[PDB]
Amino acid sequence: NVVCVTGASGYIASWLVRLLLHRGYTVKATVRDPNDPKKVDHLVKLDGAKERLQLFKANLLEEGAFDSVVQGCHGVFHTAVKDPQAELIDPALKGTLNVLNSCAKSPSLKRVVLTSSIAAVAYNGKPRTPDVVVDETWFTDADFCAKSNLWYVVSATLAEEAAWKFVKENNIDMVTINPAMVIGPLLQPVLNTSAAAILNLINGAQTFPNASFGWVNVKDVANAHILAYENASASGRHCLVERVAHYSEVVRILRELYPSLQLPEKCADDKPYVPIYQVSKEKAKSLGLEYTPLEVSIKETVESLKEKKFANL
Repeated sequence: NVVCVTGASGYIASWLVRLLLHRGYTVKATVRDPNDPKKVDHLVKLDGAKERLQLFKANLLEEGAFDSVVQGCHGVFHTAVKDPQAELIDPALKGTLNVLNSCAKSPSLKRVVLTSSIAAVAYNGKPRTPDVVVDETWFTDADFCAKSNLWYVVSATLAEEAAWKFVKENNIDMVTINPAMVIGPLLQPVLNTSAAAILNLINGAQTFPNASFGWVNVKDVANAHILAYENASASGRHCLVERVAHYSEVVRILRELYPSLQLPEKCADDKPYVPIYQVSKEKAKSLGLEYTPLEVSIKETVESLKEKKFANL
């Protein structure tokens, strides 16, 4: 009943902590500084945290920093620029392996749930159009993406590759959750890139980007982590994308939800819209997960943005 959640202050991690606590788990959560109230208050306030949330100090870039915290845990949820190598790739790989090394020496460990990204699966060079169905058999081609300076994609891909290689050689049971853009309600007055993209659309923007991304609800993502951990038969990677939508469609939905809200009518450019495509939901559904529709996620995001004082409509 004891599990560890790294980088507990994160958006996805905070929701995972909330849901784990509600299920009765004892959660050992790590943050860079547990003595900083402004960054742990949203966690301590969660229902059940007072009795079952145990905070520990740990930094991903510090070797062996997670050795003791993972001990005694049956499950470990690892959810935690100029030069892309030293400032992005290197730290991402080091952190992942640092945590995994600690897991390799924990006798009580049963399974590791690693938070990855759709970035590690969709970019292999194949076109992504309306009738194409991307699934877990797709693996991003790092070298290919590097030629386009898609360093965040490269980093996420190399990180997951390294993770799988390590757990196979160290006999560790690991599953990964691979979400796209994550939106939904906020637990604290801080925004992730995804929520920020939505905010930009509703606070006076003259245009919307010519871009199509996969979108998913943070609650669905957190639940997927829990289900992938509890279900013994779960394995491999899990695409967490409710649907892919162009910003024009996101804006259309916003107009439907808020008929009097001023919204951008012009696309950033005059080129054809980046096409949308499909992403398999099969694996996540096989665990019993139900997907929250895009219109609901957008609604929850906007309402939270207002509640947290980011938007005044």
